Amino acid sequence: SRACFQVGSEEEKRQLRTESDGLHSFFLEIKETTESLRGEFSAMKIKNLEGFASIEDVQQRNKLKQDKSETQMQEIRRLNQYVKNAVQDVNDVLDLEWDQYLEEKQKKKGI
Amino acid sequence: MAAGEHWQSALSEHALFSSLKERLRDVEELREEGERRASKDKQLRNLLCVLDGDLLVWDAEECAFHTVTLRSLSVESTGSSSSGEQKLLCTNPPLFDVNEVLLSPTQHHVALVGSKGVMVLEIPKRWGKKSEFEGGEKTVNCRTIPIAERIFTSSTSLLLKQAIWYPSETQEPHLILLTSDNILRLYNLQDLFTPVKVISLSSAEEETTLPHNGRSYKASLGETAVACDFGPLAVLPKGFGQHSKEDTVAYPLYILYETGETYLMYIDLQKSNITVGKLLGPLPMYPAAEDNYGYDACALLCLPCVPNIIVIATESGLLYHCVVLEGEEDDEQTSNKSWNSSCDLIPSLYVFECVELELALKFATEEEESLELDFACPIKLHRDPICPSRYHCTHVAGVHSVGLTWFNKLEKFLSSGEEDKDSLQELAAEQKCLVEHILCTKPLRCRLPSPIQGFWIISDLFLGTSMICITCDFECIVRPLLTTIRPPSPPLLCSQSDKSSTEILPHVLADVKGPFEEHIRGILRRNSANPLLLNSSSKDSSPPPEECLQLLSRATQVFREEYLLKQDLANEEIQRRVKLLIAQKEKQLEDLRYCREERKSLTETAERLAEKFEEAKEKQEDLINRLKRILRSFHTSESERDMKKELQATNQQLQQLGNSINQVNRKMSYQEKQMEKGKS
Amino acid sequence: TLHREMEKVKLDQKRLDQELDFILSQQKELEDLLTPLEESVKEQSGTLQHADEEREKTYKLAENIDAQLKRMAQDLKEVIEHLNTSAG
Repeated sequence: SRACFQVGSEEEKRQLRTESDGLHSFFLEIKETTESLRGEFSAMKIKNLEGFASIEDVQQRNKLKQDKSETQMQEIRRLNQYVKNAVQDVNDVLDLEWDQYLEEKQKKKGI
Repeated sequence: MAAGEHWQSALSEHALFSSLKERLRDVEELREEGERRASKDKQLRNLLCVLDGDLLVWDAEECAFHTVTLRSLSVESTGSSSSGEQKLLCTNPPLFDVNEVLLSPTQHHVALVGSKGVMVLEIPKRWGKKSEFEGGEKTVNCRTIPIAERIFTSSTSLLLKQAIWYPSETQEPHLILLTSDNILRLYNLQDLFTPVKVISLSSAEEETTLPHNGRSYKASLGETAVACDFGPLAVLPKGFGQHSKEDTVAYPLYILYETGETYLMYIDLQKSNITVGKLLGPLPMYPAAEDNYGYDACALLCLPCVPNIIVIATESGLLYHCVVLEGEEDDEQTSNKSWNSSCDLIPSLYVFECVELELALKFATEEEESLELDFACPIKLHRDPICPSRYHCTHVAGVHSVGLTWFNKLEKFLSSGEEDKDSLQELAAEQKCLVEHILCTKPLRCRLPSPIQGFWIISDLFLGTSMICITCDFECIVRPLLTTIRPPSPPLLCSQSDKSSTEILPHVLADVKGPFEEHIRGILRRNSANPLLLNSSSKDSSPPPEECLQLLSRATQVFREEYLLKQDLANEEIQRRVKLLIAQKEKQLEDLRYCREERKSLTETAERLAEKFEEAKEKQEDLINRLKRILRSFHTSESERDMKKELQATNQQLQQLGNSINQVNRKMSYQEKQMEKGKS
Repeated sequence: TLHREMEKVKLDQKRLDQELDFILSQQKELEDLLTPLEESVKEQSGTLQHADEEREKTYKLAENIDAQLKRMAQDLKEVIEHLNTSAG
């Protein structure tokens, strides 16, 4: 009967589980927010270095003036045409897969 | 759980048993002193049965059954200690002393069995609000039918040794009579004078060509068949019938001789084939014993096990547990000479275990030489309807229960293919049956036993599982039985059967062969118990001193070792587990506090880092805006204006194309989700 | 397990705070270098600016369009790779 093995109040076991699950959720939120902020810091660092390189190139050009864009535009036009064609080629494949699925669905309803 | 115990106490105190005790005293008072001494050799009997939750008790003086509805005793009815007793009167009473009552498989007939005759009582119809006999009439006349009466009246030396019902629930009830002439006689309740089948148990290998009046020379030589019992319905071995493609099924009847010799016979009442009813054996017993397993065999029980397990009981209290083995076809290399071209595959008996019952309580006397008065008595075996590997033994001095603890391992081994050496090693690991002395009616040597007059096991969903015993002094003893040979341990509060924790138990605990619970169960395993002691109510002396002190010493030792010491060990283990769980809970609460503080600190550091990042971004935007102003102040061709228009037009085309690609991707992911829903 | 993951996130957060402090220091150094250059260009103009400013705006727009076209070309490649893997 004198051996009472009261292993806590089933209440303390439920509370510990709820607190553990709450701490786990909070650690996931801290992880997500820290990962997001790390992304923003990395993007801002890149933008600052590109900003410094742009200032340095302008300063170097100004120094040389006191002592290209067409090729880049052709490359941008080429890349845009490539993206348009690749989107069309994927759309044409999806249209063919869609037509085949419609035919098979008609064949399965015609028995 | 609490509603189950009320009817057992109410039955033990029932007015019926007080009334039977009063009549027994009135009859004992009328008997002369010489008849009182012969009447004190009270024989073992079985004068009770249970039908649909009514207890039927045979009264030999009234030639009637008293019926007690056990389910009505469970209802705390504030009103009259007589609501539910009925009396079933024999229309023609037995002319012989009834020693046994047998309920038919169809539950419509009761055989009243004595050494000088058999009579069958037809059970009356149940009707009315309570499902009582003949609608609740206090006294019901029951039709009685004498079986084979002329044979017992004409043959005064003939004794009925045993009667058994043919084990069919679907056929008309047939009664098999084993008599002291070594003849089995099968009777149908439609023809009471002519046996349906007569089977001589004498080996018919004396073909001397004279038809008439062969006395069984075996019965005259002292070889008498003492007991028989049916095994479950079995397919006949290949060879028991030339050329039928149909698996013929028959009941195996095992037949025990006083010599321990066991025979087998297949009985089917529907088919009179020459092979169905041939006596087979004696069945060879293995291993060979020096005493051939004794010469005082008194009872046989087939357990409804696969393979069949036969229990053979001796008057000395030995119980042999025999596994029935199928006969082998002799592999073709020891053809040395049997000229009998009928290979009947004779099954063998493997004696797996032998057990001695404590028929009388053994006292340690310091005189190892005071004549073991071998307290021999006939044992009656009773199948347990709830546990097929358990049975009960009743004898003049008490009741035992025997549970075959190796049965489930034998079943596992025989279900394992020929390559499982581990299952054979697990079966060969010494495991004794469990014997429990439940009731002792001869607790002291100076006391006469109180013989068991009736024994039954209730298996009912409402009443639960309970043993009923009635003694020769009409003491009703009711005991709850477990549904298993070993009670399942109550689940530990820590046995969460979470089938979702593949928690890698650290390999250091894998070397403890078995869960710690099996080890503790091993320590708490009992080999003996103190029986319930019946104080036989022979008013006229207090019992005696040395033998009394030895009996008390033995009983106290069993209580110390099997109860107190095991309870103390279990309490220490529970307390150790509770202390460990408290310390583990405290550590987990501290870790949870630490993790909450670390989460708070990490949150505050993330907030401070986010503030610094926004300040750094604002300063960078200000620097960019200052750079844009300086660049504008420094700035303040027709081909560059046209290239700027063309670049702005291509950027608008790229934004349109990016929107079209995003629209195509959304249509593809919608089609993929529709194709996944079309393949379920 | 959660405690071990939280300690990794704290180490990564401490590294991010150090990289932010470093970027803020570099932004300040760049602002301190740009301020006198912006002043010197303004003083010289006080002794073509619109054409240079329009040219700078045009080049920044062209760079932004090229960066968008490269991203769109990558996104189209990923959509094609996802479609080819889903048609496996």
